[PDB]
Amino acid sequence: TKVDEYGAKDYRLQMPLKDDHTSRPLWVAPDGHIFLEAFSPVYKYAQDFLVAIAEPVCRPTHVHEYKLTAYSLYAAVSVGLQTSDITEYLRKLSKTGVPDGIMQFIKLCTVSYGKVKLVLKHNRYFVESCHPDVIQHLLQDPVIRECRLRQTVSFEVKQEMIEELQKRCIHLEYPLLAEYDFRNDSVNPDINIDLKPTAVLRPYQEKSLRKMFGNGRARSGVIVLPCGAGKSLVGVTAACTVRKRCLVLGNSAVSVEQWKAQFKMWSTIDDSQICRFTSDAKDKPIGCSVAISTYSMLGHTTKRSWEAERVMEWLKTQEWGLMILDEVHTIPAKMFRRVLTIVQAHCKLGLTATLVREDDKIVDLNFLIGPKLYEANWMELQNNGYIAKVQCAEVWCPMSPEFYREYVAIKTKKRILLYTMNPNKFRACQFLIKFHERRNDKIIVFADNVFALKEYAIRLNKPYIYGPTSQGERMQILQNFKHNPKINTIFISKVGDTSFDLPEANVLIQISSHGGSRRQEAQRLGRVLRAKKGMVAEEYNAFFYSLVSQDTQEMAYSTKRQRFLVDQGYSFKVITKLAGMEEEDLAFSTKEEQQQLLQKVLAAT
Amino acid sequence: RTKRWEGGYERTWEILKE
Amino acid sequence: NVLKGVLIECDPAMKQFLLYLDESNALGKKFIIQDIDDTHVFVIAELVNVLQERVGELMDQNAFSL
Amino acid sequence: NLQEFLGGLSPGVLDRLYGHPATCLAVFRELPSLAKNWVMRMLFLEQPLPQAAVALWVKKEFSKAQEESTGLLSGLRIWHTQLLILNPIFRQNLRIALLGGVPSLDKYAEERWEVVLHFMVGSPSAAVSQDLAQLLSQAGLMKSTEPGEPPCITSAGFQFLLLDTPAQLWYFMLQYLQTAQSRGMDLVEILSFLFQLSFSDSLLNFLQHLREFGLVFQRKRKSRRYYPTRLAINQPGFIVVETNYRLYAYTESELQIALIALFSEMLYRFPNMVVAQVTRESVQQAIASGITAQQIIHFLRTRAHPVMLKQTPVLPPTITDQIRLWELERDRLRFTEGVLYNQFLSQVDFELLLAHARELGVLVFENSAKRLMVVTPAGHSDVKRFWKRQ
Repeated sequence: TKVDEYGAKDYRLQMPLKDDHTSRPLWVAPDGHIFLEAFSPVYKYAQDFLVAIAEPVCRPTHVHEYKLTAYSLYAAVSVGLQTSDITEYLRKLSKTGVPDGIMQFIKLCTVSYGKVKLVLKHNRYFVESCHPDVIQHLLQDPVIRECRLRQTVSFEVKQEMIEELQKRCIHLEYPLLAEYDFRNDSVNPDINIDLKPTAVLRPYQEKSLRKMFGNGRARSGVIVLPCGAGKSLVGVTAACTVRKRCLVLGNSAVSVEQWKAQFKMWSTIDDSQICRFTSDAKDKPIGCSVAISTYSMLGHTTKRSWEAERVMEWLKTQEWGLMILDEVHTIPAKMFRRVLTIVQAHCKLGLTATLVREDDKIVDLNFLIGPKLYEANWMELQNNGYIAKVQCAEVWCPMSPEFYREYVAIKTKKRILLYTMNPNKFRACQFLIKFHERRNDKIIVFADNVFALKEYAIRLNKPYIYGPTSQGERMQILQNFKHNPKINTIFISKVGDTSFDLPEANVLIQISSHGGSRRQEAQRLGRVLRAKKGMVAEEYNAFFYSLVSQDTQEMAYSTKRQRFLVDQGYSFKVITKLAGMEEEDLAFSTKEEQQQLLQKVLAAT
Repeated sequence: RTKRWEGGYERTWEILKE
Repeated sequence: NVLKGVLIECDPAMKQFLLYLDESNALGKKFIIQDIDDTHVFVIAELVNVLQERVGELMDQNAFSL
Repeated sequence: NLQEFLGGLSPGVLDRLYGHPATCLAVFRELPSLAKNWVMRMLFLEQPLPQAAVALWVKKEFSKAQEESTGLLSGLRIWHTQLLILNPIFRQNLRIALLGGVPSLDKYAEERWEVVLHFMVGSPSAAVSQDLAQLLSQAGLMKSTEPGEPPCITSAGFQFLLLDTPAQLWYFMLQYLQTAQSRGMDLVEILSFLFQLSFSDSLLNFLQHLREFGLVFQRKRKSRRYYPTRLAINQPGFIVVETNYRLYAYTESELQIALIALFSEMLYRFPNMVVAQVTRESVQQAIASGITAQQIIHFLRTRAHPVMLKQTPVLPPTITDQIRLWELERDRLRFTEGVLYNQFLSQVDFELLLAHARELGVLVFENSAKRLMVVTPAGHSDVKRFWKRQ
């Protein structure tokens, strides 16, 4: 609240300093921000505690940055950490005390939890509460009465209005409890699903699962883990532990196929007990319990087949022990979020690898599913070797003079097709691909503009893939990329980042970018995180290049796009010039070639 | 037959005392 | 002939931007007296400050405000 | 360096400066490798010796050391060829110099220099001294232009500010001596005191200025005896740099926070720590003020926390490269005053004028293909006179 002569807020008169400050490695700002030391001997203990009570926002190598909020404190109380159980240790760890504001915030957040519990039974959602005064003073607003369908006091609530009531309670200071007591539940018989000994659970996976299962009752929340880290394995383990009917929701056909494959590989459950509620292929969804479908499958708003109506009505009628939702970052979308209310589930676990978006709808996920349970430390995984180390880089390509002339001259938005296609970046990517090709490194080129992708691919006579590409040709190209030594590069369009199971690649070049999309950046980066059989963290075998054009809007998009990665800790090194480019022969070495490309770009319209 | 996760949170910091 | 002013050297992209400025009369005058080379141009001394301010605005456009 | 300072002097001032007490010893210590030995050798000789002996008294290997030492001491005029006997005055004084004839102080020096830097920056609370203010103003690192308003800080001021304490103080004293001659204070008398430290009206005023700078402290109500501080004769880092342009500095003295705020955006200030961000706005602000990326990198490196000393390089490459690129973008457009030519009837005359401009150094840039060139206004008069002369 107090501002120094500079931008920073002043806290000299706010909180004191502990005498044994050097012993205490923890800081506590009044706003809730906490700065932990990664060099302290008790760093691991501090990390566990701060991860339990707070969500990371920046975890560089030296000083980690956490911030706590109501949802994080609720998650701590869910794993059973009382207000004293957290605040006492926070004061002990803190080297400068705990401001009264944070003290009262912690007390209020912890006490305002568990008073209101939401439990669904016999397809009816009852708002139970041991304390009656909470309901007595909670029925002030008319929205509660109109929402409601027309000790331990409970009342049934309308299915459709659950989301609205949930978001209302969040700001009403009475969060709802979505814990599932699968251990004590006889209404829905347990499913015959077991985890085979073959599956191996990594320490971070076990920690995330423990945080989800803080007690005997499973907690509904979001666990953010890298795509290469085995989030599919974690989800399968969660379903197996729940031992009740599970409905996994993908985002595309490849996602549903991979989820079925993961279920069979890691769970002893029989093949016949798994169904694919997909229009292209139906495996008798009503016959068995464990189901895999997608958000468009359930939330579809327009006409439905008669068979799909029967399946949908069966799904609505039945109650699900677990509702796994992969790629939760798309949930707050209108149609996708309608699925949450369409289907009934005790705990709706959420898995993803890039929980970031521009529109401030990510906060809605906290109430749509639950608080962010776990968020794996990418740097720690890199050190442990679970994830391949990446030498993140941004190759700056100077724009050609004529291209810049038209780019600046026109105030329209042909620049997206212009600066994405310039001779300098073309030569840069050509040289980079040549260097890695002679180095036997697998290349996965990326480009949002299909026009630029096709032009680059034809000029380099490479197998470019994109949306309307036939499925058979897609599979043939991927198989050749994985097996044929003669080919070691594939030029994938935006479809690549959506969802796929692609072979591990040693480099990932990105000539163009869709825009300032942290989601797309992280999604594409996750491709090369696939750990090799015997690599090492320090070898930096994996590389990521995000080619950008200097003095262009692409620079703004790149800088705005690398925020999530730098927050994780990756250091994007800038490369002004590439050694050996002048000696190596490359296309567009003469003005005429650039002129023809420019004429084609102008004629693109 | 329950799993280790159902037991409870590890509470890794509880070991340290001052 | 002899012409007064200042000579500015920059990368070809900035040179092309200056050519766009003078051609489109963004500053209201054809300040570019002559093009010494692909990376060198001549501008009137009095207008150098405002031209540099415009270039700063261009950098603001092509840099995100962290 | 002190070698530069003494090299830039006349023989008449040199021999006088070679005072009996200390100068002959302080200038001796300056002698890097071999001149010391040669001085001791020809310290007891009253007969000059041929130059060939000195030339051949160093083996073929490492002869460049012999040449450089001889040139340096020829500049110092310690001997004369006399045809290489040393100066008789220096010989006698050196023979007289060779068998012939605190914890609170360092803190005081630190505090006094810190308050001086606080005044140097726009600190509302600082020590007031009109003589110190005017001295810094005429030192070339500050300009007021309005006695009523407090003086501001010039471009050189920021560069001086970001320098390390040793170099900062040494340059400050160099400017002190140069301005001492301008104000009329005898240079030799004040200079000899500095040498005597490492072992009149002008002396009292000079000692007052030194005590103001914090190098000395009488401690006895300005008595004749003085106890020089450590800085008179001539530390761990605290900043931690992340990979996301974030600085965590364990600073309690406001001076360090101000120095960091000169090129970073401050976010939080804890009792024993402060958080700042190195953004384009702050870095380009400093570069516009006059700093260059080298000073910022050096400052962050020297004030480097021990935690980041283990990693090599100490400063992360991304941070260093980003700072350098940010400074470069500012001077992408290089402005240089000049005068252009047009309408060259013949290339022979243009080439002759080009040769003349090259000889005089007037030319700044030329274009043979376009038959044109640019000349600075200073050389515009010269070339115009040449054209008139035809």
